Amino acid sequence: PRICSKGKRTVDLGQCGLLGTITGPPQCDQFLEFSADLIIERREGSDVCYPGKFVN
Amino acid sequence: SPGARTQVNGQSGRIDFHWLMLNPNDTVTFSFNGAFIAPDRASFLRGKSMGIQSGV
Amino acid sequence: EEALRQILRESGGIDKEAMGFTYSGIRTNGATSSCRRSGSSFYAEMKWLLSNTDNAAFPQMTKSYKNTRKNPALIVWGIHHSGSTAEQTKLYGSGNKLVTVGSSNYQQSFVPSPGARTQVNGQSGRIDFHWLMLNPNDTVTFSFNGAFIAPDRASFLRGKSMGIQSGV
Amino acid sequence: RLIEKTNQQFELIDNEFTEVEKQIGNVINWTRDSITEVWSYNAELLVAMENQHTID
Ligand SMILES: *[C@@H]1O[C@H](CO)[C@@H](O[C@@H]2O[C@H](CO)[C@@H](O)[C@H](O)[C@H]2NC(C)=O)[C@H](O)[C@H]1NC(C)=O
Ligand SMILES: *[C@@H]1O[C@H](CO)[C@@H](O)[C@H](O)[C@H]1NC(C)=O
Ligand SMILES: *[C@@H]1O[C@H](CO)[C@@H](O)[C@H](O)[C@H]1NC(C)=O
Repeated sequence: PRICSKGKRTVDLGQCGLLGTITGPPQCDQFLEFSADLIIERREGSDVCYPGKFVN
Repeated sequence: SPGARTQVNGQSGRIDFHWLMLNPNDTVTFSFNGAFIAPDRASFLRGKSMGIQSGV
Repeated sequence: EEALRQILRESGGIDKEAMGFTYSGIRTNGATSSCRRSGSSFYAEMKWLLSNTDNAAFPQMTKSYKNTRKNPALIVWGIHHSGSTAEQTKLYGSGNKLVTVGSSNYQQSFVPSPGARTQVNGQSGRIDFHWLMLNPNDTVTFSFNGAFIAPDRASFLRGKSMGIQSGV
Repeated sequence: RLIEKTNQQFELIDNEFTEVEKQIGNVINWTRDSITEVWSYNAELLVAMENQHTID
């Protein structure tokens, strides 16, 4: 019941989304230049801080 | 398109992010008259990896 | 249309809840010869919004609907493209028209395009219908300047089912 | 022969947290149901074959 990751780099995006890593909200300040072999998205992650969305 | 919308996060205005994948040598041009959110920095892919979604 | 057809195939039926949407000053009946319940009529579930008289100004209005049930809502509105720019000045008056639809996860802009088309059912003007699937508690906002076909009632899914196509 | 699993790497094609367009989502769901029907039939057939061949 927990994500097994040994020897592979892992980024846990708590409160951050994958699309937020490009635009950079305050919730995604740590992962602006992130690097990993395994990326984990959470349900709590929000992509935008000002109301909006990503086309495609 | 200026118009009244529902209130999310205390702001009625909304924002759309659009993306392109530029080619190893291609020139992108941004001729705008306003309502433009310019990128500060580009984004470049690093390698390969996988992406998962979980809550554990 | 195909995604909405797939939704309505596994709809199991549709439940209608009255979207209030009171309008002041402007007419809201609508009349066309091609669409006949008896004499001249429009869609039963959609309301055509015209000016009070011909060649008159259309006031800008914002109408909002709130979702109160625990199931997703189906909201279908319409955008009218006139058969000519003279017909658009006759129905809605002069000036550019803009319809803005707002939601938590939906936003889209519509501009009507007056132009001559081929004659289908005796009418040169044409109508688009656009749809969204509202969330168990999302507020949809319809800020329009004209060329808007407002829904009379929402649509709510009932259960599960299947949809087939046959001629027997 | 049987215990060894695949080396093919599969990605996410559906966001569980946020829904995909409903046309390509229905196409993806139909394809996944057809694929798992094929694999379930192959699994039942393989188990029956190897049990019968072991007894014989
Ligand atoms: C495709 O199938 C998935 C299930 O495999 C559907 O996802 C479920 O959607 C319902 C709402 O309709 C949720 O209550 C479930 O929690 C979802 N399950 C999972 C595992 O995510 C999905 O809706 C289907 N897509 C379409 C377009 O019908
Ligand atoms: C390639 O990049 C250079 C400068 O970085 C630019 O001047 C040139 O126009 C680019 N070429 C193309 C084909 O876009
Ligand atoms: C959600 O439902 C409540 C039920 O009381 C309603 O008052 C509200 O306006 C609805 N809309 C929102 C805030 O999404």
